[PDB]
Amino acid sequence: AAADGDDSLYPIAVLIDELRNEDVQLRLNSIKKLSTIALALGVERTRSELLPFLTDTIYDEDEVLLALAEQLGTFTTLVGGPEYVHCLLPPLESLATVEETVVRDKAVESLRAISHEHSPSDLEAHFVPLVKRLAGGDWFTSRTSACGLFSVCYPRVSSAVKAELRQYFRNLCSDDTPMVRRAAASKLGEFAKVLELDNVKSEIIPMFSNLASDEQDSVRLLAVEACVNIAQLLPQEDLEALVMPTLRQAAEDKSWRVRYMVADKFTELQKAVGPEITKTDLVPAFQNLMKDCEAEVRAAASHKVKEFCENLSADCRENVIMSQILPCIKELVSDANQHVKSALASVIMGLSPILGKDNTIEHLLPLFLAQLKDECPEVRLNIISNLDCVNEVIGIRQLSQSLLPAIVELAEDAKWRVRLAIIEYMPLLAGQLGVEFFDEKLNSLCMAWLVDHVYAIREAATSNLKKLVEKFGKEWAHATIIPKVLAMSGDPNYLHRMTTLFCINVLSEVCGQDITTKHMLPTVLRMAGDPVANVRFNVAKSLQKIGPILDNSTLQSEVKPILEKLTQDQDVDVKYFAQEALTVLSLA
Repeated sequence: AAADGDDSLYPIAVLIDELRNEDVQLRLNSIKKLSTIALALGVERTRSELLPFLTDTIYDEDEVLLALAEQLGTFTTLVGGPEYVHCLLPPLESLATVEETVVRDKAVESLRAISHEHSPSDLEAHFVPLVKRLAGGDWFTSRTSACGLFSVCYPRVSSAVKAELRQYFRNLCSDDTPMVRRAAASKLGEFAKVLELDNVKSEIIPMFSNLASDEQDSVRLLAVEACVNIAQLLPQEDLEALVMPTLRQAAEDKSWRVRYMVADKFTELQKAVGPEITKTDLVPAFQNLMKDCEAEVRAAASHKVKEFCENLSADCRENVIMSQILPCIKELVSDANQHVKSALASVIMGLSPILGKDNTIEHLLPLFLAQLKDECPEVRLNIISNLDCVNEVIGIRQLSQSLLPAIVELAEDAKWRVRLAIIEYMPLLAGQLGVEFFDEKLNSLCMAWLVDHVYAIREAATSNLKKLVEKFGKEWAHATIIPKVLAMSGDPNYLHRMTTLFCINVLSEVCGQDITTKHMLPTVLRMAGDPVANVRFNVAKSLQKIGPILDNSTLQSEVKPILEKLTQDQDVDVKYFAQEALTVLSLA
């Protein structure tokens, strides 16, 4: 490095320059190239001149520091390799004390990364001292950052040093500052994972317990997670004595936020504790949560209903469900809160395959219908979106026999907001239950909307009919829809006869020239004789709409004559639309 007199610290100068710029987004790119500087500079000078500089001089914005923190996590080689990794601790230590939590986290991430580059000897000589300094810092941000450095260095150090570490983590757990206690509780699980079991059962448990009885709600709530972690590390035999007491204390905590957490992690708690305990403690506890005084907790528990039942031992399963859970589920269907009912409706039918066909029909269908008829759009939408499970269990015929009547009723609601929602369910119904579901009744419903007085409804029905034909095919249309369409041309109810015309207007667009000409046109032409003037002018409008799909020779010999006689009608509107059709079809 002697051959650098004219260099000395040239690259530093280059670096210093760009960092003197005013354009942040550009100074950022500089830090990203930091390595180039390190290269141009030797590893000996990078250590001695670049680092100290990056450790105290830098002042910049938070976005830059972040980039710097990230950079230092990939500088081991660029500084001399494993032999000199600790040289990075100082600048990283500085970044883990900044005010912007996001920057502190990157530094911590980088510190965890290079720790693996330290020889067990360097951990004790350099890494631990750093952890001790941070844990004892005057500024709380330093102590919060320390919490995340314990798990990476504990494994490789001496037994004597491990004992020192356990003690330092204990002190953090009982720090005066809530923010620090919260950070410790959040790392308690991952720290326990690298401890030997003896120390978990003797030291972790009491730290766990103390945090779970903390005076700060925000601290106690974080203990539930630690509870799942600690239970996963212990054998079944130790749970009752080392964990259950605290878990029970959490389930009955005065703060609903703590209880919320228990419900939010009930399935993991279930798996972690095993079926025996699940039966004795969790089953009763679950009933309480479903009946909590706070709706937030009741909603959290509702979401877990199917998963909880699904994981009960096949030994007691159906028994406790029928006798213990079902009754509670019945009451939740009538809960006064919408979030509660929504959460339930998104999972409740997943129970069908667990209860079997007979029970589903017997006990679930009634609840199924109640929710499907709810005032809350979210509730009924969740029911509609999960028909698969029930369908596989009971037949499509049994399901339709139960579902169809309710759909009918909703399809003709007095509120257009509702009628519209039902039209929106059609694609979900077709996609889930298939062609076998669209029977006579269902199809009539889809057609009747075309005569609704609200534009949005007619427009939606139109799209739906076309999508349906596009999915099931024109042959399905020819065999299942047209027959009915034609039958209504007879009906004495004029709205029905009008439905024939509107349907034809839509089907002509997707059934093709052949079916339209052979099975739709004849009916339209015959209706030109209808006694109701209302029907007659729509016949003209309909001929104008489907005419372009027809053969020119058909237009001239069959459409034209009919349109011409309609121009000789006594009704003012009939004569008007007849002549317009003639003009628009160039039969003028």
